[PDB]
Amino acid sequence: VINFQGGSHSYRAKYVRLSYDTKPEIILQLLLKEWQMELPKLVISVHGGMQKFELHPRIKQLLGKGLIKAAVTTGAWILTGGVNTGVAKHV
Amino acid sequence: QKSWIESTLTKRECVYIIPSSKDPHRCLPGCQICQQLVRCFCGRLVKQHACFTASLAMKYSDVKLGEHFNQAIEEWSVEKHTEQSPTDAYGVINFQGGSHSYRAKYVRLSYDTKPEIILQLLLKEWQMELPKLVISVHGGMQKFELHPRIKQLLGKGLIKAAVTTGAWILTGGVNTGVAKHVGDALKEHASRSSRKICTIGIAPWGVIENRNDLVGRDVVAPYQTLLNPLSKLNVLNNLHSHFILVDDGTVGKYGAEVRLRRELEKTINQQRIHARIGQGVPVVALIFEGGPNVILTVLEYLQESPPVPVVVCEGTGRAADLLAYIHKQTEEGGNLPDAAEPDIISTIKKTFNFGQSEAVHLFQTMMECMKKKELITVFHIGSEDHQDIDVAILTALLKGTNASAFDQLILTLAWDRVDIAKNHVFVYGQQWLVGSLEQAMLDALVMDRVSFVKLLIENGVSMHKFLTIPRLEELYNTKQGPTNPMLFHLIRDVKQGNLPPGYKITLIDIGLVIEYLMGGTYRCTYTRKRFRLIYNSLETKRFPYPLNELLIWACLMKRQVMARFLWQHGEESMAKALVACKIYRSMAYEAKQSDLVDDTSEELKQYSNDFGQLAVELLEQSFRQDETMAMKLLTYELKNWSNSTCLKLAVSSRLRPFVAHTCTQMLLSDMWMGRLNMRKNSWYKVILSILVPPAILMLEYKTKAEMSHIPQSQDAHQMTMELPITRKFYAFYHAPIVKFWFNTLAYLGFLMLYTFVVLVKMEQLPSVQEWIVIAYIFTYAIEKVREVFMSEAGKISQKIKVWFSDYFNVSDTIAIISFFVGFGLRFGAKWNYINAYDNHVFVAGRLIYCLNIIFWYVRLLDFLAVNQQAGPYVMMIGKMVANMFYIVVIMALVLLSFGVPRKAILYPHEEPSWSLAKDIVFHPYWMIFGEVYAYEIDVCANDSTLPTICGPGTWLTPFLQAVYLFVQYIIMVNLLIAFFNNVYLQVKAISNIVWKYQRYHFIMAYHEKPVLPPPLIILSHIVSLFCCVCKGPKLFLTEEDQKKLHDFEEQCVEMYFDEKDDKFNSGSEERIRVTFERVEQMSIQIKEVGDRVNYIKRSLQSLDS
Amino acid sequence: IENGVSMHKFLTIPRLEELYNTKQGPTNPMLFHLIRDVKQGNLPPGYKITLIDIGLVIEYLMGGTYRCTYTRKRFRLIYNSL
Amino acid sequence: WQHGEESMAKALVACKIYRSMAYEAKQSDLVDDTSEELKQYSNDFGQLAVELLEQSFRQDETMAMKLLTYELKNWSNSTCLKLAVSSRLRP
Ligand SMILES: CCCCCCCC/C=C/CCCCCCCC(=O)O[C@@H](COC(=O)CCCCCCCCCCCCCCC)COP(=O)([O-])OCC[N+](C)(C)C
Ligand SMILES: CCCCCCCC/C=C/CCCCCCCC(=O)O[C@@H](COC(=O)CCCCCCCCCCCCCCC)COP(=O)([O-])OCC[N+](C)(C)C
Ligand SMILES: CCCCCCCC/C=C/CCCCCCCC(=O)O[C@@H](COC(=O)CCCCCCCCCCCCCCC)COP(=O)([O-])OCC[N+](C)(C)C
Ligand SMILES: CCCCCCCC/C=C/CCCCCCCC(=O)O[C@@H](COC(=O)CCCCCCCCCCCCCCC)COP(=O)([O-])OCC[N+](C)(C)C
Ligand SMILES: CCCCCCCC/C=C\CCCCCCCC(=O)O[C@@H](COC(=O)CCCCCCCCCCCCCCC)COP(=O)([O-])OCC[N+](C)(C)C
Ligand SMILES: CCCCCCCC/C=C\CCCCCCCC(=O)O[C@@H](COC(=O)CCCCCCCCCCCCCCC)COP(=O)([O-])OCC[N+](C)(C)C
Ligand SMILES: CCCCCCCC/C=C\CCCCCCCC(=O)O[C@@H](COC(=O)CCCCCCCCCCCCCCC)COP(=O)([O-])OCC[N+](C)(C)C
Ligand SMILES: CCCCCCCC/C=C\CCCCCCCC(=O)O[C@@H](COC(=O)CCCCCCCCCCCCCCC)COP(=O)([O-])OCC[N+](C)(C)C
Ligand SMILES: CCCCCCCC/C=C\CCCCCCCC(=O)O[C@@H](COC(=O)CCCCCCCCCCCCCCC)COP(=O)([O-])OCC[N+](C)(C)C
Ligand SMILES: CCCCCCCC/C=C\CCCCCCCC(=O)O[C@@H](COC(=O)CCCCCCCCCCCCCCC)COP(=O)([O-])OCC[N+](C)(C)C
Ligand SMILES: C[C@@H]1CC[C@@]2(OC1)O[C@H]1C[C@H]3[C@@H]4CC=C5C[C@@H](OCCC(CO)CO)CC[C@]5(C)[C@H]4CC[C@]3(C)[C@H]1[C@@H]2C
Ligand SMILES: CC(C)CCC[C@@H](C)[C@H]1CC[C@H]2[C@@H]3CC=C4C[C@@H](O)CC[C@]4(C)[C@H]3CC[C@]12C
Repeated sequence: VINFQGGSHSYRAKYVRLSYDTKPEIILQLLLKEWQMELPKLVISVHGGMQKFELHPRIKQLLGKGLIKAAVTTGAWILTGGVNTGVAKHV
Repeated sequence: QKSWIESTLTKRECVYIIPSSKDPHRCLPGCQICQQLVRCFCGRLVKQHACFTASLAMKYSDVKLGEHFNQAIEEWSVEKHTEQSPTDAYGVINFQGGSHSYRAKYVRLSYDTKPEIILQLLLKEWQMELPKLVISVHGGMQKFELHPRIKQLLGKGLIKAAVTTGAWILTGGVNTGVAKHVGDALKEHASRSSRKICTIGIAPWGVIENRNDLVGRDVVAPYQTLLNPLSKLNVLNNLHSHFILVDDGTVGKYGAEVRLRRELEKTINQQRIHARIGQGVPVVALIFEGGPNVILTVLEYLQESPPVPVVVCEGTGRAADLLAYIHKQTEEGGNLPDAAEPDIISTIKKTFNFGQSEAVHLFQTMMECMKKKELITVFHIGSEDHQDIDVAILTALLKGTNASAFDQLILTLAWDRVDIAKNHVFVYGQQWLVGSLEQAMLDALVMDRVSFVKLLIENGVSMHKFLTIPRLEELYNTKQGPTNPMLFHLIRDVKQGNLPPGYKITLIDIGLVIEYLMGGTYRCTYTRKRFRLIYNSLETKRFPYPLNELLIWACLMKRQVMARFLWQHGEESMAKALVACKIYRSMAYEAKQSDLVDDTSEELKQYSNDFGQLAVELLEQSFRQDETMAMKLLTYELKNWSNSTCLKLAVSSRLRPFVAHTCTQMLLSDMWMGRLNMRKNSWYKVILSILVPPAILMLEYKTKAEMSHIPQSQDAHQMTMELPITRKFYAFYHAPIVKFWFNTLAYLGFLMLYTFVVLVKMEQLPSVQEWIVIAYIFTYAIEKVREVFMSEAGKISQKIKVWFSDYFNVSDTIAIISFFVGFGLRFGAKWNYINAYDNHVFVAGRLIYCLNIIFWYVRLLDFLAVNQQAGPYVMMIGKMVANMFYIVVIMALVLLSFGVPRKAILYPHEEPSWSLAKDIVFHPYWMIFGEVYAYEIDVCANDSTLPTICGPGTWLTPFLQAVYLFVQYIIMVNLLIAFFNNVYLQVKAISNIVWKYQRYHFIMAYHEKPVLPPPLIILSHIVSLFCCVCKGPKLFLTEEDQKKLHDFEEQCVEMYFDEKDDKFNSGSEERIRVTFERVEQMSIQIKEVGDRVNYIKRSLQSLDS
Repeated sequence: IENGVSMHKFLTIPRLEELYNTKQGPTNPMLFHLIRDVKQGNLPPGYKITLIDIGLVIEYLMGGTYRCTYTRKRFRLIYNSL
Repeated sequence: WQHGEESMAKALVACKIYRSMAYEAKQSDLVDDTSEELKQYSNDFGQLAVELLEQSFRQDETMAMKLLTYELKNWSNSTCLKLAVSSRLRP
């Protein structure tokens, strides 16, 4: 479990470090039973470019409210890239 | 001289007199009109001098016989020919305005004054604080009035950047143009920045009206605001708070203070902005609607060590607007497009007719300026261009020095301007050094800058890597912020009293204070062996939980806002809130128990009662989420807080709202049960099973999983691993509910016997009852001794002072001591054998028994106070006896006001006797309870039972008693009814809480007690001494249940802060006020879109062309 | 005042006498019943109120040992001089 | 009253002037009693003094007590407390 140094939030996670050869069954199992996650009603896989400096103020507000609203209401897994640059940075 | 000024500062008097133009104005006789006219090259005429070198010289001619050889006319320089002399004008002017007598501090100095001297006057004499900024405004004079919006913005922004950065707005002083607009700006935003902005106008002693009035050493000198109907002269302006009235010559000559202003624009630059900050005090220049010589002055700034930058205010005027367009239309740092001189010089021409001779000479003063665009700033009014000049001014000193962001940040830190750091210093692309934000954090923590500690964490500063031993030592050893001066009085009281002069505080000395303020068995991380070793030797010097070491720091240094910040950060929130409540509560007690000018205890107890409420509000949050885990949150060992417990910390601070909270009261209810389910059992069956032992094996116990939230003993937890028969008895007899009813039946059986012994004849030797009775009280006393030893804090005196504070435990000692006096006299006494009670040792022994028993009935109220309904009435009785005291003292005085006249009138022939102290108090007291003594009233009546008391004056007594009872019964008894009715609800509310609070000490005392009541307890005592020379409750979690609990703690703190804002934001007071503020902003915009469309409908007939 | 009128230069004796001796605004009709009760009861028809007569009223309404600026010796002299 | 100095002093004088003006209005024959008007006027300045005392006391306690006992020197060498006791201004 990593831990982030931010204002009053020790934000946690669950890193795994697996080989890319892992059977795809094994992955979903880890996600569901070990990490004790509920199967989502939706998966929003975000694909974009990296180091994309900052979006315009309004367009960041809208993609910041809408992705959250369709993920909080449909219990969704937003699959991402992770790197703090571009997509994962804006997510 | 009684003024630092007079010894130091001076004036200038034009000792030497010279001709004017040499033309006597008209009017043929020339010798005397030469006296009438001739303005000295000083500028005042010969007679206006009055100088002593020139006072007894006009008789002959004056100074300088004859023509004086035209060469030597060109020789008056004030230096040789004008004398420095003691000041004559320093004081406090006063302005005549609406309800504001606006004051100032004029000085009147010579322009030769050393620049050191000036800054000294400003700081020590005028008692001004060194500024964090200097906004030197340079503009043109008599600039009529700015447009309404542009005056609003330069009137809010200059005030906002001066009230927030504690700045000195250096000005000109003359009420025309710059100082005129500065002053009006002050008046439009005064009384919020009144005693925060210090505006020093540096004016000459030349162009100055009521000049002769300002003269007067050390005066409250008057001054006007009626602008002299004819004059080109200038009046000082209303709102300038200080004045530097330079003098070289006379009227006119408005160019001798310019150099002195420059000095003060320099001497402030060499001072350090703060004791911790190495940067010098900044200096900025603000140009609005300037002049011809402004652009000259602008040039000087951007060519000095260092370049004082410039913030120009376009859209106001001529020079600004000129300077606006030119540097705007410039190359990135240089020349222009295909020669722009045609428009520029034409543009320069219309403002100021120069005309290619020197309209080019401007282009040079106008080139090096725009070539230094990086140091020049411009506020484009009407284009939201950095959100009034406060951003722009302050920004100007951060962008224009090619400076490190370390220095740019620290300046914001001395300014307390987080927005300018978060929007212009922590902007994308910024690249910081290894530990530069750390040094900013260390400065923010010491300077008590919570809003930067937030920011520096939010960006990237980890308090785990940051916080070390030698650093966290510094943070205690600072004087550069809000300090607790009592932390030295505490560190003194623990280190034997001796504090050497240096005495750099050590963390070990802080650990000793935290042990003393937290009391009991508390052992801090700093006093341990594992820390005293690493410490004296000097990751290991980094603390594992840094935000728990700083929460204590912020509290010991009395920094609540930092404490109420660092508390949200980290884990163990409810624990830290109850520690802090305890630290401030003990800090408060030791403040009241000490001599000091500022009591600082109503401040600390409020600080304590602020964290105490945070703990209760998190308990109510955890309880509303899950009840079983919330009770676990009260009893888990903390392991960073001396193996203590959140409940134990609340009981340590008498934080009754937490112990009286339904969660604790429900855990307390479950520890009372033990392994027994008293939801599917009844008290009949518990009593029955005490008297019928095999009925223990027919009642319902509780599973191990209904006992997980309950703190247990080890042996009790070792019998949750298996229920067998012998286990089922160990579960019954060790329950606190059973130990209670097993003691009540022995105690009720005890009184039944001791009532019997006291009502029945007491023979020579004690009866079997009285032996059973002595045995109880003897062993009952052994138990109380054992309660005191096995209690708490190892200091024998503390255990003593705690146990003697409860009401009934004082009664128990009198009751126990009195009984064995009476037994000693009863049993130790020679029986007479004729008739008992001829031996007075024996009588005295019995009468102590007959009185000692009153202690033992009243002790039943301690057993009856176990009920939820009864117990608050029992505590209530005593709170009312204390509150009715003074009514009853009045009732005792009305009593003696009656009994003494009565006994005196009815018994006149009495010698002194102790019966006179009974008879003045006896009958008048029994009158309060309805005994009127009807046939003793009017002792001369025929129905009288005191017919021999009839005599002179006895007819007075029935009148006296009529008044007496009216006062006692009709006024005083009913006043006491009225007392009780109107105090009932609030004593009943207190007594319910004190009842719920003392239910901890009671229930937790019945975990430690032996199993056998005080007759048979001696077995349990002996067995506990055998296993003492031959061999409390804790909450056991497995490591996964500790995980699930720390999650539950975190999750409930989040819901607390989330739901607190969701309620604040969703309130009508908050929805009216943000609606209020939006309708303002809209209305502004609607009368601007309404303006633009008015600039569109004009563009229907123009496009029509 | 906000513009420039200084009440120090404005307010003088013969002027501040006028301000008591006006009927061109809201008046206290009892100020004559008070100035009567201190000046023995006799008010001639004109009777232009004097500040010394006002000082006597302020002493009577404030009670005790109160001595106003108008009843002092230093004012009864400058006053009757002007 | 807002103009000038010695505010709390002048508020307690005025309370005393109106209170005595009110008593001499009730102790006299007249069509308009003009005493409920004057006593209200008195009790209006009396409240100004209390509200300035509460303002001085919340700022500094030691100097606020000094504000009760300094000789006034424009008010017959009197004292702001003595003027309040003179008007039975109990608050
Ligand atoms: C929280 C817990 C707190 C605990 C608090 C406990 C505090 C306990 C406090 C105790 C105080 C005790 C005071 C007793 C007073 C005795 C005086 C007396 O009776 O004198 C008489 C008997 O004189 C004798 O010598 C009698 C000897 C035989 C009887 C034994 C006495 C037992 C004492 C009990 C031991 C108690 C055991 C205590 C166990 C705890 C003298 O009178 P006389 O004989 O008629 O005349 C003699 C005159 N002549 C000589 C001229 C003939
Ligand atoms: C266990 C025995 C219980 C028996 C009752 C014994 C009394 C129980 C009393 C409880 C609380 C009240 C205060 C304690 C009393 C002690 C003296 C005292 O305080 O004097 C006070 C002055 O009082 C005087 O100067 C007058 C005393 C005259 C005595 C007359 C006695 C006869 C009548 C009456 C006798 C009949 C009994 C009346 C019962 C209703 C000073 O008090 P204070 O400084 O203003 O402090 C008040 C509280 N405070 C600290 C929060 C501010
Ligand atoms: C917090 C509570 C604490 C208490 C506070 C109040 C203090 C209370 C203090 C009261 C003073 C009493 C002093 C007694 C005087 C000496 C008595 C004596 O010598 O013998 C008498 C004692 O025997 C008795 O029977 C009388 C005992 C007094 C009973 C008191 C009841 C009234 C309570 C009053 C309450 C209101 C108090 C009002 C305020 C002052 C017997 O009779 P005698 O004739 O006197 O002497 C023998 C002669 N003979 C055999 C011929 C008969
Ligand atoms: C509502 C009903 C009332 C009607 C209204 C009219 C009033 C009627 C009254 C009238 C007064 C006149 C009566 C005196 C009779 C003759 C003398 C005589 O016998 O004296 C007797 C007593 O009495 C006295 O010694 C004097 C009593 C005076 C007080 C009476 C009350 C005053 C009014 C109200 C005061 C309230 C407060 C005032 C403020 C409001 C003597 O007799 P003895 O006492 O039995 O003793 C004799 C034996 N020995 C010789 C051994 C001692
Ligand atoms: C330390 C903890 C103690 C706990 C209790 C354990 C110990 C208790 C056990 C035993 C102790 C008793 C020993 C008795 C010895 C004989 C006495 C004797 O000679 O005669 C007496 C008999 O006895 C009684 O009448 C009882 C006396 C005590 C009163 C009530 C006890 C109830 C409490 C305890 C038990 C219930 C508990 C209730 C709980 C809710 C009286 O005889 P009589 O017939 O009246 O005399 C005729 C009168 N005549 C001469 C005028 C004609
Ligand atoms: C200054 C005096 C000494 C100090 C006392 C200080 C108090 C110390 C405390 C306690 C005293 C110890 C217990 C009682 C002692 C009895 C003694 C006695 O004479 O008994 C007599 C009867 O009476 C009994 O036998 C009573 C037995 C019941 C006692 C109650 C406890 C039992 C519970 C168990 C649990 C633990 C119980 C114990 C917990 C402590 C028998 O004696 P005797 O000689 O045959 O006859 C009497 C005399 N005669 C010959 C003249 C007729
Ligand atoms: C640590 C706590 C304090 C303890 C204090 C100390 C306690 C112990 C105190 C005193 C010790 C006992 C003294 C012995 C008696 C001497 C006289 C004598 O022998 O007999 C005489 C007794 O004459 C009397 O007057 C007896 C009165 C005794 C009661 C007084 C004590 C009250 C204690 C207060 C309560 C405290 C309760 C506790 C409060 C917390 C007469 O009897 P005789 O001789 O057999 O025959 C007749 C002869 N003659 C007629 C010629 C005279
Ligand atoms: C051999 C012997 C055979 C058996 C003997 C039998 C002996 C019988 C013994 C006792 C009688 C009482 C029985 C009722 C109990 C009810 C249940 C209970 O616990 O209630 C409460 C009583 O809690 C106490 O602690 C009560 C103590 C009683 C002693 C005081 C006597 C008063 C004497 C003065 C009067 C003078 C007259 C006295 C007579 C002259 C506590 O409950 P609670 O805290 O509310 O918890 C429940 C909360 N809930 C409802 C939310 C779930
Ligand atoms: C013989 C048999 C008689 C009947 C038996 C009766 C047995 C008794 C029955 C019931 C007792 C009630 C239980 C008390 C509960 C605890 C209260 C406590 O701790 O203290 C309370 C006070 O102190 C008291 O209240 C003292 C005890 C009061 C007893 C009343 C005696 C009055 C008689 C005397 C007059 C007699 C006149 C005649 C004189 C001769 C708590 O007070 P507080 O407010 O929390 O804090 C105090 C501080 N403060 C002052 C700042 C507020
Ligand atoms: C309430 C307003 C005022 C109204 C009051 C009305 C005034 C009342 C009217 C009249 C005055 C009182 C006397 C009248 C009765 C005389 C008859 C007489 O002889 O009586 C007795 C004596 O009594 C005296 O000698 C008493 C003398 C004056 C007492 C003091 C004034 C009482 C008034 C207090 C006012 C309190 C005011 C409180 C103020 C709030 C009986 O004497 P004797 O036994 O017959 O003589 C023989 C004796 N020998 C045998 C031993 C020799
Ligand atoms: C403020 C309150 C005013 C009222 C009051 O409290 C204080 O003032 C107290 C003074 C007390 C008297 C002092 C002196 C004695 C002498 C004594 O003489 C022994 C006689 C003999 C035996 O026969 C020796 O052998 C008898 C008692 C007596 C008269 C006192 C009585 C009570 C009095 C009046 C008290 C009363 C309650
Ligand atoms: C003047 C002396 C010598 C005579 C006796 C005084 C009376 C008033 C004494 C004798 C014994 C006393 C009682 C003894 C025990 C208790 C229990 C305690 O928790 C409250 C007070 C109380 C209830 C006492 C009240 C006063 C009392 C009744």
